[PDB]
Amino acid sequence: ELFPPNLTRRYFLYFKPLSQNCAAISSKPLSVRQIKGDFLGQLITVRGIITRVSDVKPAVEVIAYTCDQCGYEVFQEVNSRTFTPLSECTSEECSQNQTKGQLFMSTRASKFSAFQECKIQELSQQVPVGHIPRSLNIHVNGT
Amino acid sequence: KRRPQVKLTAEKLLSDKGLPYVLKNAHKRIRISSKKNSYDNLSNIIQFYQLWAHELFPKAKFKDFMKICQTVGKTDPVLREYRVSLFRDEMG
DNA sequence: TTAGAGAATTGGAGAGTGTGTTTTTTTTTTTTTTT
DNA sequence: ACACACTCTCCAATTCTCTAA
Ligand SMILES: [Zn+2]
Repeated sequence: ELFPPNLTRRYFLYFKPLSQNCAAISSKPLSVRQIKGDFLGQLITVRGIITRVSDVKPAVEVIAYTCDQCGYEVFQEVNSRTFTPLSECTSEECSQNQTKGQLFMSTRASKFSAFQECKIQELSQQVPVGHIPRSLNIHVNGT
Repeated sequence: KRRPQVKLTAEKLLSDKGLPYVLKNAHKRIRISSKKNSYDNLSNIIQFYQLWAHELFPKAKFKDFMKICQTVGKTDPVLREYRVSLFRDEMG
């Protein structure tokens, strides 16, 4: 494909859990102790108090580059927390013209999304005797 | 084997993309004026030849394009046949 | 005078190898037990 | 194992030289 489809998705998408009055686990709140390792991958609901909130900063999704000699553009998609930027124009036409041109990054055609990180903690009146309260890290993107 | 090297060659020049384009367009491209300086008009002549050289064969520096052209221009008989054909057309 | 056949010199493609990385105050705001 | 620094090697691109038409 010419470019990754993520580059032109102008929208965000989210799921809203089942109404408990129609009801399933996503409708039934869990305290931060009940979130065992069994739940990894699932959609759940959590009840608690927020302890701290970060301020908004951008995160990359698709990065855009320009090749100087052959005047051609290439894209890279980022999922992990870190990445290596590109540094060689591997395009077949550029290669067959033996044109070992240099790649440079561009903001004006890259795609970002808003990011924020928070932390949630269990209610003090639900802590069992002699224990210290536990907490979870929450991530938030889009609108 | 390693990948063979890519070069300028008379086949590119004799292609329709090549030298016929210059003869098809040069009369319309360049324009001198007494109304502008020597340096002005002199600079103007090189524009078209530079852009054409890039479009033909982007490997190398402009000077290297000219000096490369000298070798094949003096040696290849088919290219020389084409050139005497031009000057015969004017003898026509 | 052109050109084509053979020899010598050089460039860098690219393949290979070894390597490094995780990890006693001194000054100032606040709670607590001690005279 | 994953980017780097450095070493080694082979192969063909190039220019130079000699010969004859
Ligand atoms: Zn390129």
